[PDB]
This record gives sequence, structure tokens and C-alpha cells, in this order.
Amino acid sequence: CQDVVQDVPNVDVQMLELYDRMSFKDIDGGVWKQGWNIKYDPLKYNAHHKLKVFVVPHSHNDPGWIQTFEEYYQHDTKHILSNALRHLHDNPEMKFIWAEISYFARFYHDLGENKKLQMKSIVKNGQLEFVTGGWVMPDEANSHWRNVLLQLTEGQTWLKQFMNVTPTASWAIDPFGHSPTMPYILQKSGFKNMLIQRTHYSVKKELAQQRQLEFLWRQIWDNKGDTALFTHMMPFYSYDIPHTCGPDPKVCCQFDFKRMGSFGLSCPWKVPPRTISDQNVAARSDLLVDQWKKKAELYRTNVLLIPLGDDFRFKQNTEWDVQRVNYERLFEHINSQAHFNVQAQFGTLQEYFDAVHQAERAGQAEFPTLSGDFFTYADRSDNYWSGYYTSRPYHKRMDRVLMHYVRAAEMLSAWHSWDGMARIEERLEQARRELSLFQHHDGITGTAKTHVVVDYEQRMQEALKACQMVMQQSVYRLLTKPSIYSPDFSFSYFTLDDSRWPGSGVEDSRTTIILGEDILPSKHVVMHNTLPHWREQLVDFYVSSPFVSVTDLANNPVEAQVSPVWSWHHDTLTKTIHPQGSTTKYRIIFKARVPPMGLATYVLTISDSKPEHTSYASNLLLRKNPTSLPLGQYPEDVKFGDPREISLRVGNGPTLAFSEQGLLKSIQLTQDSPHVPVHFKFLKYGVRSHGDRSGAYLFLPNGPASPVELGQPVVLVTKGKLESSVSVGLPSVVHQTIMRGGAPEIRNLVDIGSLDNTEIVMRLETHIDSGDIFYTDLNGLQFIKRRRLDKLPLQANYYPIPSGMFIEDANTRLTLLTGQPLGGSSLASGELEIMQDRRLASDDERGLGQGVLDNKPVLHIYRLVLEKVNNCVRPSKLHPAGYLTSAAHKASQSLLDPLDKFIFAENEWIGAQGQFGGDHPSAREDLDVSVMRRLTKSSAKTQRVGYVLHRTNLMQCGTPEEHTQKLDVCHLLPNVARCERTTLTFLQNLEHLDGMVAPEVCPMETAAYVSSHS
Ligand SMILES: N=C(Cc1ccccc1)N[C@H]1S[C@H](CO)[C@@H](O)[C@H](O)[C@@H]1O
Ligand SMILES: *[C@H]1O[C@H](CO)[C@@H](O)[C@H](O)[C@H]1NC(C)=O
Ligand SMILES: [Zn+2]
Repeated sequence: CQDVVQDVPNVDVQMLELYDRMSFKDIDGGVWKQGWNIKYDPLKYNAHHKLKVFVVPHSHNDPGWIQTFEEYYQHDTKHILSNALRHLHDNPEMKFIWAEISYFARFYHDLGENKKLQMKSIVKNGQLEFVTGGWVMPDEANSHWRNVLLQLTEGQTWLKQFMNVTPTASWAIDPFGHSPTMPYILQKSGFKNMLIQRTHYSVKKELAQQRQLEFLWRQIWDNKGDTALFTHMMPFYSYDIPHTCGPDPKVCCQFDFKRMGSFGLSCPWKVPPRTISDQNVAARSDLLVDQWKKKAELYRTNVLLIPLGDDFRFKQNTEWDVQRVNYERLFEHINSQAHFNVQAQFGTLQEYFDAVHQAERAGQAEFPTLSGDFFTYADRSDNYWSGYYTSRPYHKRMDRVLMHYVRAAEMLSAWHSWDGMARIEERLEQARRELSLFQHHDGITGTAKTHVVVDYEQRMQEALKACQMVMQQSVYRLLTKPSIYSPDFSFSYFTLDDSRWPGSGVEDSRTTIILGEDILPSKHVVMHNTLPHWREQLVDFYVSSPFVSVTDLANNPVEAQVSPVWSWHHDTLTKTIHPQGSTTKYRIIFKARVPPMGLATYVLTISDSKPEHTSYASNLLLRKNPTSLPLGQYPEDVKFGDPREISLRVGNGPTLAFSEQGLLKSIQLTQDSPHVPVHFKFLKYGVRSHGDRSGAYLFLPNGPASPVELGQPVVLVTKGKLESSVSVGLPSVVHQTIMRGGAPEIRNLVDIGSLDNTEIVMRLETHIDSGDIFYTDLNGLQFIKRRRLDKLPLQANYYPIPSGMFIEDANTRLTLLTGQPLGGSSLASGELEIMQDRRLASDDERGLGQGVLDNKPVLHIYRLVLEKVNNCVRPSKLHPAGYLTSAAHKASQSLLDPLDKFIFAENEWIGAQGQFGGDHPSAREDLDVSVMRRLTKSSAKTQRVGYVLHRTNLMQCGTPEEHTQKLDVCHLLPNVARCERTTLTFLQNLEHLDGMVAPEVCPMETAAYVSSHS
């Protein structure tokens, strides 16, 4: 196993180092506005060394953006694919590449058998080639690597089954900035090459000058280079035709033959394309070949890639003709004019890469090695695309909730083979596809029009319902005596109870467990733990009485705590934000203990008075001018007081001190230690009154954030033996700090309401001497070192915070983990900040044509971990990566993959069992079974189950942590007959395993295994 901490990789280009060096001046470079006037030596190419040019036709089809997926499919995409089939069928030499499988699959299933066969034929023969092959071309900033793999697998599994092909080349021309998580997953999925386009204009300029636009992209911690994937970065401002034939768009635009007038398009540089004829072909070729040779100077081989396409292109047959015919005339002339020393033709993306590597093997070029990422992107001047790291935060949070439910549903149902009737495969496929669709770079990014965001949301809602159905049928089967099990596949044996989604204050959707001497004395609840280690976690349920006690199924008492059900109300009358307690519903809380990848059943029973093992929390409302807060049968009266500082300590954990406004001010780790200053503060960013305006994509602040005026907010303090919390009703946010004995959980109920042109940021102020360094994660997969650069505007120092960020000095670290991707930064030494929501009245000129005014209440969740790191073995100062501690990592898992909760629906559960999975191995803490998925339907004689295993890397800080068992996923199901290591999509077997044992993986590695069962 490679050491991912102690050996700083040696690479030709390290992006953090490059950023430290670059000056980022935005000067007018001439026709290539962001470059320079490229010059070349005419004699470079000759009879014995020609420039091979591949023109690659393509059509960018957004699975939703300005229209919904189905609207674009009906108005554009089905015609584009229908005409592509006809045109490629009839013109053997024409080529075309396709990226979005969601659309292709929608199209193909609608084709008649005759057409499906013609389609398979132009794919089989090389004319139509799939690039990447994912359900979509995903966002790379907000997406979790697990969902990037999910969508890739969804498109590629469809391609293998119906087109009998698996792309090995990736095409990512539109995500706003690029992540090394992509080559990470692709290289482990059989890929050999990839292409990216949206990187900072200064980076393009810099790498172009060094001919470093093509590179072997390895992971920041990879000393050996085995994770390397060949990458081609496009050099210009756009992938449209004007910015793909060469440096001068005024000239390239003349070679987009769709812009002559009848299609309603034209060249903004004021020179239109002209039909190619025998009289102008030599002059037109002179111009085109000169652009081609200029572009060729930016790369190292004599093989040139010329993409030919734009959004939803190649729709009309007349379009196919006008582009194909004119280019064929150009090629016939150019290829027969020896003096150009050029051989040009239509080609696919794989063709370009194969030729490039043949040049490389001929000793024609050596390529530089590179590590780092390509965030934050700016397409021009100070227009940095850091706004979309936060846009439509409700759906960014929904993404993570669905991410988990998909995993839990696939895992819970994978244990058994199911009758087709049960519609398990059916519900799982819909759930994977709706979550996969949302990975699109206009889905999770929050950059779609309002009615499209609504479409993604309704699709995810149906996916959530599908997961619940599969999960609850699975639990009923796993915990019912087999000879008693009698399933009705349409019936709801259990209801899922989710405490954080939509969240209290967002939607009253949780059911109350109604108990009573005259109706029902008790109720069974069951917890699922998708993680492969034993886990304890507090769980809560709403109950109709405070007099409830918990027992496990052996009837052992379980200590519990009852607290009121508090809801906050913006009182339109008194003009204050204050809480009201329920007099009919109460929260019962207790610690559940659950086997690795297993289930644990508990029973809640009512009594007519206080149960021996249930305690009741005290509640204290701090505000001036209080009114009574009756709590029905709740046994402890609410206390009142004037606002004042408060301190709280649950169990042995930290002691937290809060200001009189209910905000954290210090954290004391142990009884003796100092009260470390850690202050939460909420501020607001505005929008510029003159100049470029912030929108769904761009963050263009009118300077540093300004403190929000808090007034004297109402603060609610609840103190219990198992859980305590402090909640304050701020304007736009009900901020809650919850304590259970470890690092606190922070929840923000964010309702930016009608505050126009405002971005609300949550900031942490500490005295940690972090200087200009901070760390953020990439796709929930790895943490990369960031360096605040004062030479760049504030918005450029904002980065995606898909799951966590931290700052540290020699002794102390503060880590903030998230349950949703948001944008954030560390704008001053000792600080961390993360945007909560943004509401913008203006469009930011990137084509969306609207501002962001569809905000809705969202419940953001976090874990805040303060730790001493002076004893931790950390990477050297020159290493570009950072790593979590065991506590920070478990905290992230508590947010992303919590215990699932199920409430039995009927009065009596006959045949109920107390636990499932007690014999599953409890793996080492840094290992996770990211995916468990049965890959065969019940009619398959040989059943197959796929597993994706990921091992993260945690810092060694002196905690002995031992006694765990080896996890061999191939033996989790009985009767194993074979075990294979496969690509991460499960589509190709890479290794037949001895003894049918799946070895565990190395730190930061991810492997897939498929076990076969007789
Ligand atoms: N990039 C194009 C092609 C193009 C459009 C206009 C001018 C030049 C080239 N289109 C992008 S632009 C848009 C962000 O601005 C993005 O969210 C959307 O998914 C799309 O496909
Ligand atoms: C696709 O599968 C393999 C891959 O090459 C080969 O038999 C041939 O190309 C195709 N045959 C089919 C339809 O399986
Ligand atoms: Zn796009």
C-alpha cells in the first residue's frame, strides 16, 4: 500500500503551486482575447510530417436547464437523435459523439426494432460513438463521488446491455470547473482518456504557453502515479464552433455553416459563413488551415482535435447537410493540396486519443504529470462561478438525503432475491435514475429555471418514496420469522421517520406514534445501520404521551429522555420569532445500538406515570417580556429569564458557552482545558449596484460581508441527560446547537424569505493561527489544501464545500462537516465561513434568464469538531492534501449516513425478531461498503452481488484503536461460488479471486467486487 501522507508526489504541474506563482493578469490578448497572437513556423509540417486533423461533430444536450428533460426531449433531442440515425446511416464517412445516456436511453426505447438495429449498426461500425457514457455529464463541484459513480454506472450499464459498448474516453465540456475525483473514478472504471473545458482563463493561458494542456492527471497524494489518467484540456473560452477551430472566433464563426441566416443564427463578429464552392475553397482553406496550425502550436503531437458542435445542434436534416457538405469540400481541397501538409477528416473522440498515443509511442512527445483541481472557475475578468456552490440549497440538501436512501434501499433489499411481483428492481431503477439525473451540471448546481428545479424536485420525491417502499418491505422480510412472513408487496408494514428531512419547520411530515390505554399500549420501531461497523447513535421519535419507556426485544430497559416538540413561529403580530411547545406530541430520545449493515428492534410502551428509565429535559426560554408555554402532560414546567450567557455540558463531552444571543462563543474540551474561543456569527453579502450582478452562477459581492443586526433574539435552552440544545430565532435563521456528548451538531432552519439581493453566510471566528491556509473536500472523497490569495477577488477564494472544511495550526484544528454541499472559504486567519442561501433579483448573463427568487425553507445540518492535533502525524508543509481525524470522519458519517428509522404501521407485528446482522464483521473504522447491490434478477441461476469498498485515510494521533475484524464482502452472502474484483461499474472482471476472498483496500483506494452464489 502507498503511503498517502508522508511522500510529497513529484509532478510537473501542481495546481496549488501554480496558483501561488501565477499573476492572473487579465490583458487583452488580441483576437484570442485571453491568450496572445499565436505564431507558427510554416515549415514545421511537411511531406514527412503532416498535421492529422480530426473534426468531431457533437451536440450538447442538457438533461434539463431552460426546459425540463422531457420538454427538451420532445422539442429537440428526439429529432437530433432521429436525424443523427438517418444521416450517419446514409453518409458512411460522417461521425458523431454522444454524451448523455439518459436522453439516448429515452430515445432508443421508443424506436421500432428496425431502427434499433440500424442504430446498433452505426455504433458497432464506429460512426456514432459514446463519450463517457454516464446518465448525464455531471457537476463536479457539489456532487458526491458516490453519486458520480452511480450515474456513470447507470449510463454504462445501459450501454453495455443495449449497445454492447463501454466508453473508455470521457467528454466533459460544460461543468463549471473540474475535479480530480473524475479521473479517480474513471481510471478505476476502465477509462484511458478524458477531456475537460471549463478551467480559469488564466490557467488555460499558462498551460498553453508551456504546451501543458495535455497531461497525466494523478491524485494529489499519489507518489507512484498509478492513478494517472491522460487528460486533454481544451484551450479556448467556449466549446462552440467559434472557439474551437482556432484562436480567432471571427474566423472560426465563418465555419459554423448553421449561421448563414435561415436557421436564425449569425456571427456576432459580423462576418458570416459562406457556402464553400470551387471558387472560394482555396481562400477558405487558407484561412481555416491557418487557424488549425495556430491551435496545433498549443499541443505536443501532430494530431489535432477540432470539436464541431454547440447546444442541441444537429437537429434539422438541413443542418446535417449544410455542415457535412461544406466540410467535405474543405477536406477534399485541403487533403489534395500538398503545400498544407494536412490530412483532415471527420473523427470520433476515441480516434483522436488513439492517434495521439500512437504519436507518443513513436517518441513524438512526452506529456507532463499534473495533480490538483480546477476550482474556482472564471470564464472572464472577475466573474468567478462560486455562486452555484450554494444556489438552490434546498435541493443540494435533498441530493444528500436521496444519496443515502438509495444506498440504504439497494443494500437492505440486496440480502434477498425478490419475486418480480415485488417490483423491487423496478422501484430501485427509478430511484437511481432520478438521483442520477439530478447530478447534471444544471441540477444539483441550482442553475436551472424555476419550473425545471420543480421537475427535479418532484422526480427526487418519487425516488424517495420508491426507496422507502423497498426499504420497509426489506425490513419486514429480514425481521419476520420465515414461516410467518406473508408479504403484500403494495402494503406499508413500516413508515420511515426522518428527523432531518425535510426537517422541523420545513414540513410537518413525521408521524406521531399514537399510544394510549384505550387504543394501543406499545409500538415496535426498527433502526438500520448501513455502515459496516457496530454503531450507536441517539434516535428520536414523536409520541402522543410523555410517559413512554423503551426496551430492546429481550425486554431490557433502555435509558430514554423526553423533550417537548418545539416549533418556531415568526409572530406576525408581536413581530418576534419565538417557539411554541406542543401539548399533544413529545419527542422521545434513546441510544440505539445496531449491527454492522444490520437492524435492531426496540419497543416503546406507554405507562400512566413517569417510567423508571425515562428522564425529562428542563427548558428555559430567555427573552424579555415572556408569556407562558404550557406543555400538556409534560412533567417539567418551562422556566423563563432575561437573555444571558449560558454554558452547557452533556455527558463527559465538551462544555460549550454561548453568548446572550444564543450563539456559540467557546468550547472547552475537558474539565481542565481552556475555554477555546470559537464564535458563530451570521453576516450578509450584497450585490453590486453598477457592474456585473451576482446570479445563479456568479458570486459578485459588493465587498466583505456585513454583520446582521440581531436585535435581542429569543433563546431557547433545553437541558437533558442525553441531549441538550440552545436554539435562537434569528432573522432568516433558527440556529440550533445540539449536544449529545461529543462534537455538537449545528442545524440552521434557513428562510431567506423576501430579502432581495442578499447572501447569508455562517462564519466561525477562532484564534487558530491558520494564516492563509484552509482545507475543503472534493466530492466527499478527499480534502485538498487551499491557499487564500489576496491577489484574487473575494469570490475567487470561495470553493465548493461538498461535505467539509477545516483550518488548523500546529496545535489546534477546527473542522466543520456538512450534510449538504454549500460554498465557503476562510477569508482571514482563524476563520471558516459557509454560505447558507442566496436570493438574487438579477440574471447573471450566462443564459439562465432569471435571478434566484424561488428560495424555500431548508434545514442545513453540520457537526463542529474542535480538536488538538499537535500529536497527529500530518503531511509535510509541501503536501497538497489534508486528512480527517477519526472523530471528524465519524461526524461526517453521522450526517451523510445516519441510522434509518422505521415505525411498524399495524397494531401487532407477528413473528417480529430483534436483530439482523449480529454476525456481520465490524470493519475497521476507515473502511466503508459504499454500495451493496444485487446485480441479478431472481430468474438467474447464478446470483451476483456487487460491492463497492472505499477506505479513506485517517490521521494517526496516538489513539490505539484496535479490535475490528477483516471484512470479506465475498462471504457476506452464503453459498459463494466465485469472487471477482471488477471495475467500479461492475461491468468488467479484472481479477478472479483466490479462496473467493475479497481483500480489503488500501487507504484512499476504492475497489469493486462481485460475488457469485449458487
Ligand atoms: N455552453 C453552452 C454553449 C454556449 C452557449 C452560449 C454561447 C456560447 C456557447 N451552454 C452552457 S451555458 C450554461 C452556463 O452559461 C450551462 O448552465 C448550460 O448547461 C449549457 O449547456
Ligand atoms: C459486442 O460484444 C463483443 C465485444 O467486441 C463482440 O462479440 C462483438 O463486438 C459484439 N457482439 C455482441 C453483440 O455481443
Ligand atoms: Zn450544459
